[PDB]
Amino acid sequence: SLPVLQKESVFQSGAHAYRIPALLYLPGQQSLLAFAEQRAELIVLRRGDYDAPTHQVQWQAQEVVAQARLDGHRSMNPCPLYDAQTGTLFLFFIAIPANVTRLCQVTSTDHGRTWSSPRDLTDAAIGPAYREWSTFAVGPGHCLQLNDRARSLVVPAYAYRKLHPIQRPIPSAFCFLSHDHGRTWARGHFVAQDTLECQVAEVETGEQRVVTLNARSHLRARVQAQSTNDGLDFQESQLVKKLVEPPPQGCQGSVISFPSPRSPAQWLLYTHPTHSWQRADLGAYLNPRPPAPEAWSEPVLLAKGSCAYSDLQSMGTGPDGSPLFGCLYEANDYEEIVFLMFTLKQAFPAEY
Repeated sequence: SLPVLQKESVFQSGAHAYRIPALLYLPGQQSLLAFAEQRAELIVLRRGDYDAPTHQVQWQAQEVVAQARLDGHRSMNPCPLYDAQTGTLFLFFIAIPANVTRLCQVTSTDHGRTWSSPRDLTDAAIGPAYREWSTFAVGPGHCLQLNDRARSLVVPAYAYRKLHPIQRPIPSAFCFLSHDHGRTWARGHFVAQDTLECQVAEVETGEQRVVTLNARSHLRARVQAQSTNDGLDFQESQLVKKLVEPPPQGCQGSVISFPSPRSPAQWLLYTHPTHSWQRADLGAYLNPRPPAPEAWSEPVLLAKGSCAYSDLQSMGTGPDGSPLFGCLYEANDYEEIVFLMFTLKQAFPAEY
């Protein structure tokens, strides 16, 4: 139980009503948006400002994101993004009543206080391949904006491909990519088969920036792949043995990049349960030479006991002078979603 700045349940339900956390940091407002699914199935939200004087996030009352829904459909997998160029916030999500799943989004121009009517992106982003899948999803958790000239948007996703061998559809992860703030979308190529819920980050490796995709698998280790073309194509996928996956279902995990506390420009921080076969003991891992699989550190326990899905966000600089982080995760047999705020110095003291 390392020392942390804050730890509190932001969603609680004895009936396991809240699941699938998503966290988003707004750099100008210095606030967080915590999203979650509430079981029709809808997306809820709690906003909170980082109160510097007390170095605590003051969470406001829970609100339903009414706009994030299609009539007669269930809304799931909140996947938020802050567009630094326009300041607009994007909340991508899936809507479900043959493929009948829909890719949607609502936007906000007032820091997420009010949202636009839902926009169905299905046709524009998936194309003909749509009928080749049984279903699909995005995220869950925050998506990515690259530091390229266009400030491209990359949305992590996965689809159950009906390869039709009269057998169960198999999931494969991939990315949706837009260079024009969501006006147009391209669907990237799948990574290895049997990859589910993934997250993407951008880092400097060698003398170029690459997109790293870290996916859940049904194996005993995470699956990772990197792309040199913004996620359209990924090099051979590989197992990251240093990052355990509890068989046979695995578990979703979160990864983000952040400025190195020192050769490489960015480091990666990743959270996921650390137990060999159970969804327990949430740990934080560091990669100082991203995204090299062999460079991952041993994890540090953020929370002992039952823990599942999680989502991370960098939050600028913490009180002690090191990088500040926020983490939203499912805990206590899915009875709640907890918010943890800590710094790199607190979590990895050996670094300081």
